[PDB]
Amino acid sequence: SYDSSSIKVLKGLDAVRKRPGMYIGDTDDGTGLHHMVFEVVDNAIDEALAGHCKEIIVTIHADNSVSVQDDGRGIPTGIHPEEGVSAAEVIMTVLHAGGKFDDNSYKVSGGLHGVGVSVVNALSQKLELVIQREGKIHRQIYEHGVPQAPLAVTGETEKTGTMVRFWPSLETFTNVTEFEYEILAKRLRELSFLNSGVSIRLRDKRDGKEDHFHYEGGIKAFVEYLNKNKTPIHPNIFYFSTEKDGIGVEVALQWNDGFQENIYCFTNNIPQRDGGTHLAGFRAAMTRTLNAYMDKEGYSAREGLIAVVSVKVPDPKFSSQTKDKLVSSEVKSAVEQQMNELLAEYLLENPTDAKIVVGKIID
Amino acid sequence: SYDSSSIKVLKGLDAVRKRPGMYIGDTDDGTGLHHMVFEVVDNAIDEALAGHCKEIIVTIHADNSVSVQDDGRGIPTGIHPEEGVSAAEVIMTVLHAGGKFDDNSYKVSGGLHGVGVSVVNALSQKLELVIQREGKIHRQIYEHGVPQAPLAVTGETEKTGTMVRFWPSLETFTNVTEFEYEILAKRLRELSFLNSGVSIRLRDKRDGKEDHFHYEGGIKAFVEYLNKNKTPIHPNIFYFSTEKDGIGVEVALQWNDGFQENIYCFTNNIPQRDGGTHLAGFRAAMTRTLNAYMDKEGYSAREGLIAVVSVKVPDPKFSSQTKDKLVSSEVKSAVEQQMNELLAEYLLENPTDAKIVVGKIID
Ligand SMILES: Nc1ncnc2c1ncn2[C@@H]1O[C@H](COP(=O)(O)OP(=O)(O)O)[C@@H](O)[C@H]1O
Ligand SMILES: Nc1ncnc2c1ncn2[C@@H]1O[C@H](COP(=O)(O)OP(=O)(O)O)[C@@H](O)[C@H]1O
Ligand SMILES: [Mg+2]
Ligand SMILES: [Mg+2]
Repeated sequence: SYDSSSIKVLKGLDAVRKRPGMYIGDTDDGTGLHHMVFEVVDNAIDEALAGHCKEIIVTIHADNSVSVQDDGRGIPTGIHPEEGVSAAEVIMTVLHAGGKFDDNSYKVSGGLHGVGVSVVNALSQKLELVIQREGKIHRQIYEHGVPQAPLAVTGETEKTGTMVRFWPSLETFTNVTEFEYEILAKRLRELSFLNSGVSIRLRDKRDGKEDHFHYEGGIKAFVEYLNKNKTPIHPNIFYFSTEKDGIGVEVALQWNDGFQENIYCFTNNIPQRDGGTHLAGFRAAMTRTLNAYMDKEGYSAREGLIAVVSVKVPDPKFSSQTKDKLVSSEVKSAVEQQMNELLAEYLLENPTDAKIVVGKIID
Repeated sequence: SYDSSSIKVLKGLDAVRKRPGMYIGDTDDGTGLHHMVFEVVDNAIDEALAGHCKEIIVTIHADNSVSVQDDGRGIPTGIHPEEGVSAAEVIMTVLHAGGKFDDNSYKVSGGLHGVGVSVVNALSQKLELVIQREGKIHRQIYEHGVPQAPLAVTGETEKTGTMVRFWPSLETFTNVTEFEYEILAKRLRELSFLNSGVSIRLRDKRDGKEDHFHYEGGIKAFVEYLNKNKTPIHPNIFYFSTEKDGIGVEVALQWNDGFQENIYCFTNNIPQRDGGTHLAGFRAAMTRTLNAYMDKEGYSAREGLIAVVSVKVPDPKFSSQTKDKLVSSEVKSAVEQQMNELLAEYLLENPTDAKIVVGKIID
């Protein structure tokens, strides 16, 4: 009775719906449901990273669908030579298909695996796709990942970008099934801080609530925001942004009078809740530099610390599919070297701050 | 320049080799490399869970390959009706293909996703497959996941089982590339404890070292082993195993005189480093039951605790592909109800133990 007929192949998107834990996570507590939005948003953010998108609009509709509109290049619409259908349709229906498997379309991107928006499509009762590029509006509708018709041109336009609207499948998501404004806002705010000069809008058509995230100060402003209900002890937030040997390293940090340590790490705008090689470089540099300073100034650590570490890595390697831990070993040295040089300079250039912080560490 | 030609589809196993982090984890520190062995071993363990395999032999060969031989049913060898090649070959070359997508072949299994041994095959320079079933020996060789020929019958046998030998690809694994006896032993020992009456052998053909794991006492013996260099404070290890409403719950625990808490949780023999709903049920029951006991005996928690919680769940749901956290909400109540009933009984039946442990908690 255990023979060839016992072996079942899950074709295309059927695997996502069978095993949503592997692709979207927890389908009952709300984190999976909101991750559906964040997969779409992070694809727009990647167009921003590539220097093509300047505005992202996220709308929660009154029917519990969510749309994300960007003004990037537009998902490619042409027939895919190998697959024989539009490239858009390939993207929406095929796992491990995308433009981030080399560095020709995006120098750096949060997307890595070629699955994210295809997972969204798989787990949506319906998904509407509208793409503007090459002077044309292209439209397609999917139901449970199945396209109604081939992607079709329906009008002319002088704009470029991609709009995805999706209605989450209640055959997949249970319990927490309505989108929460504040979960979406928290991440969208973080992304405005991490991406200066992208305008991000959030609109709730249920109650008319709206936000426009377009913070001026970048990850320096992020740190200020993170400290705003705490009591910063010194006024000059440490900040730098560099790019060397293909790796971007942007750091800000400020101490408050508390005793907790909050270090927020990101790789291509994707958070690492479990740290990794960027966090290891940051911690090594902090220690070495504060010690060197104390020694050279003639005295005899991360309590109260708020810090943001955002790296830009062409081909990052993580411990898993979740991207929770960065394992790219060359990033350790990239963070560490930049932050030993620049934090040293900061302590020299801001002696009142330096004295206050060192003060605290002693205690 | 960002158009249909920019979109690349990774077919079959090419995706695993492109993005090994999503499938095998860290390819540089050794944890991925050893996970290759553990994917194969856990498939043999699943045959044991189904009541068909009684011996598993793991061999590290002198050429740095590893083989795993079991005496289970044998990977199915028949032509797969839909795919048109042997079911074995489907298993080895197709992601999301397997016999664990329903409960007909395995009532419970660590395997869930239909990928594990196909990932192994993808990331091996060579893989040799020998299957015995239906009175025949069937053989096939793969190179970087590509079969040399169709699976072929080469002899007769009266035995059943599956042997996989693989040589890991050094185009994938870097740095830690030689198998470590003790990493493999630690997990194989754990699995002997979790699976009484399976014989597990480990042999190193490099130095002649061998072990035979066949512990008598199950997860009670596991706890004894975990406490052996500590100082247990009471002699009777608490133990039960039940099955109710399709969920198996097996718990053992003993206190030592230290202050650390070590609770090891498993679902279908797969460890959850980040806990979940089984751990939550265990903790709730422990609290409630110890408090009820203290109250009824007229007094006025998990320090020093060593415990093993092993659940058997027909269709488990995890937070991710890594299976690090169990999110199946019905398991909380299954653990919790069994352990409130039985731990209460244990405290009544073992009053010297009960007095010693309660003693410690007070302090
Ligand atoms: N908003 C967008 N604008 C332009 N291209 C997009 C957008 N969303 C997705 N794409 C394209 O679709 C491809 C596949 O997306 P997805 O399946 O989410 O996986 P990944 O982002 O990991 O490649 C991307 O790599 C990119 O080429
Ligand atoms: N040692 C074995 N004996 C019998 N069947 C096996 C064995 N190893 C694998 N199989 C079969 O191959 C299928 C696919 O295995 P795999 O790709 O590791 O994924 P999964 O275990 O998640 O299904 C299993 O579901 C099972 O049907
Ligand atoms: Mg993506
Ligand atoms: Mg498996």
